[PDB]
Amino acid sequence: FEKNLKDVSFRLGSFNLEKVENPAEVIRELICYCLDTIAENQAKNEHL
Amino acid sequence: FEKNLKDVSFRLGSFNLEKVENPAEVIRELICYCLDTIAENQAKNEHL
Amino acid sequence: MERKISRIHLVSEPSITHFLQVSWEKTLESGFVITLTDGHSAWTGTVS
Amino acid sequence: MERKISRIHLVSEPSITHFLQVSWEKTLESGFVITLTDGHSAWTGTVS
Repeated sequence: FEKNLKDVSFRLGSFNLEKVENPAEVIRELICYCLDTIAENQAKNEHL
Repeated sequence: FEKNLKDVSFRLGSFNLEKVENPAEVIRELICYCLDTIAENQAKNEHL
Repeated sequence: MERKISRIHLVSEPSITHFLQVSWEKTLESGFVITLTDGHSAWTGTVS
Repeated sequence: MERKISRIHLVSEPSITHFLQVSWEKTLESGFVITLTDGHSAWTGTVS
């Protein structure tokens, strides 16, 4: 990518080869983290 | 899915699944649903 | 209809699990759409 | 495991901004990883 904010017209940062072993590992991890945080949010909803 | 009781195992109903490809779009929809429900639960949290 | 964030972890494979996007008829004994996805393939389904 | 919800969008699929909570290691200003997801294979990378 390139960060495209004003006065920022350069390549922002650099990275190594960004990959994981399992195609769905990051997707399923995201889904489970979303489940955890919605559980926390609903628990605090009921408490408050 | 299964159903066992009273000293004998047995076979409950089942899903006659239908294969529809393009998991990318449906995964995007699912994760968007996750994020949106987390956001609404957090809004309820702060309002409460 | 209604999607539900529920991952029944499939013993046959971890990369795919039946997320809930149930489109329930008059009863859950009747057919409804369940979509399980992989990231490389997806599958809907209905119950007989 | 410092993961924050700042989403990414595809170059091959600019229509869909893939809703991905970015995951990097620790204190991104001392090593920052933008997480990847093309809908088909989500990738968490490494940097130096």
